[PDB]
Amino acid sequence: ILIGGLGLAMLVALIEFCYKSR
Amino acid sequence: DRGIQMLITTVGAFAAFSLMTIAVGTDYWLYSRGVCREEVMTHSGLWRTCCLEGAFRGVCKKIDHFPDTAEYLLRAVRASSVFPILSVTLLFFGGLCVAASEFHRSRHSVILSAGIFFVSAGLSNIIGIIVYISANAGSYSYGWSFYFGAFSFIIAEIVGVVAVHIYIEKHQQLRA
Amino acid sequence: DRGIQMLITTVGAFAAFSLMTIAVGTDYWLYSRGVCREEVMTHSGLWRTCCLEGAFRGVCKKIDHFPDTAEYLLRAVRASSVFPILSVTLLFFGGLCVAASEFHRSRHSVILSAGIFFVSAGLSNIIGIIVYISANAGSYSYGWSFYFGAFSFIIAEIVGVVAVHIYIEKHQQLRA
Amino acid sequence: KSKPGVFSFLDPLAYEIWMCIVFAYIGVSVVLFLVSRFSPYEWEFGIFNSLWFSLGAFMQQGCDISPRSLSGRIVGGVW
Ligand SMILES: CCCCCCCC/C=C\CCCCCCCC(=O)OC[C@H](O)CO
Ligand SMILES: CCCCCCCCCCCCCCCC(=O)O
Repeated sequence: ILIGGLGLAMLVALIEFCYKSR
Repeated sequence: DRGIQMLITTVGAFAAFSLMTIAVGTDYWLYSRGVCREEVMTHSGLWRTCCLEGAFRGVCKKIDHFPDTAEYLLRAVRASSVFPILSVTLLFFGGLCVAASEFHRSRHSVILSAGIFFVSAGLSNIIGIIVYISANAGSYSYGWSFYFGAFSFIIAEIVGVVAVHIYIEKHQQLRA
Repeated sequence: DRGIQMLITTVGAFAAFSLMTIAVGTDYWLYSRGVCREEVMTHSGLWRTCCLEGAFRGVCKKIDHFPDTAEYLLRAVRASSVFPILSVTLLFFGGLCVAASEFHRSRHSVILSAGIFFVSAGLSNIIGIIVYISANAGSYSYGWSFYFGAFSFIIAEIVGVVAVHIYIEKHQQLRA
Repeated sequence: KSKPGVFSFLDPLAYEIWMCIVFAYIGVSVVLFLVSRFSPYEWEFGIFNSLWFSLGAFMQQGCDISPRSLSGRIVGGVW
């Protein structure tokens, strides 16, 4: 669950970054 | 420290990749009692198990991973060793990005990509180790191949941090 | 209150050193039932054990500190009383720095180093106590020599704090 | 006598759990740093502060700083 959450966190960070970019 | 940062990044990328590749290749993960055919002391890697004392000393055999759906998935994942291999793949791509970053100085994100690859490699590595340990125990000791994997993890994470620092410094210097 | 601070520092340094030296010398660390050579009430210290009653009363024998790496190292460290002695040494050097301060007011770091010596003395003292107690474990009571060591620790730490205050206030006052 | 043993306080958990805790600690600290920084909207969670946050979270000693983003909060919550 820990490593899953770290993966998920990175994914959400990418999504939010792309959203704030455009 | 810019030149030194890039030197650390490149050396570290190569070191992490080399250590992880050797670890995945070599066969000194585990020291335990078994048979490569009474059972003698042996050493196992991810694939081969080999006796290191007796008549059949130096003999090797493919591990029978498959001699409970969760147990089946663990056995599958540990048989393919998808996670150590994925760690090697991502270290390779990170190293390639670090090499490329030297060319395309216009596009910063290249080095950031390197960073992310290395960090991700570290995570896959840790999953690997857990899966490996979880599957095995389901006496003994760990060989130098195991510790190569562990040191690969540490170096990968350090190089990821340094890479992201490089990108941060680029986007900070640009604002100034 | 610099005069009073220096008074406290000097008196305290002397007190800590005296208490610790007496403690390391005297032989009332532990009241147990051993033998000075039937078992009777004794009173051991860091080096000698003595009988507290009966015929052989007043007779003391060198402690056979000796009769597993960890057990060996603990027995070694406890046999030589490294840490109580090191705390005595450091208290001595701290006292030297405190004395030297007045005869050389030019340099500031003297009293700072006094403080640091005292702090380090306290830490060695703690290690000592732990090693002693742990090595004994491998009915009873603690004598006044033990408590002398303990009070030495407390006073040493107080004097260290006061010394560092003196240095801080000197640099604060002179700088601004 | 079973002499306790200097590092016997580690005995409740296997050696592999302790080693994996250390690795997880590093991975968490690095991911918290990464998801907190490369977001160029903001750029207090540098690497050293990330390590301190994670250490204090594991020891249940709390923190000077908490993550404010969604990504930092996911990482923090699973840790
Ligand atoms: C604003 C708040 C932001 C929130 C940040 C998110 C992090 C949540 C943290 C921890 C809970 C995760 C642990 C629970 C994992 C669920 C999986 C599980 O328990 O699986 C059992 C399985 O179903 C067998 O039957
Ligand atoms: C989040 C950091 C927490 C601190 C955790 C302490 C780590 C302990 C040392 C790890 C190495 C292995 C120790 C076990 C050895 C053994 O008893 O066999």
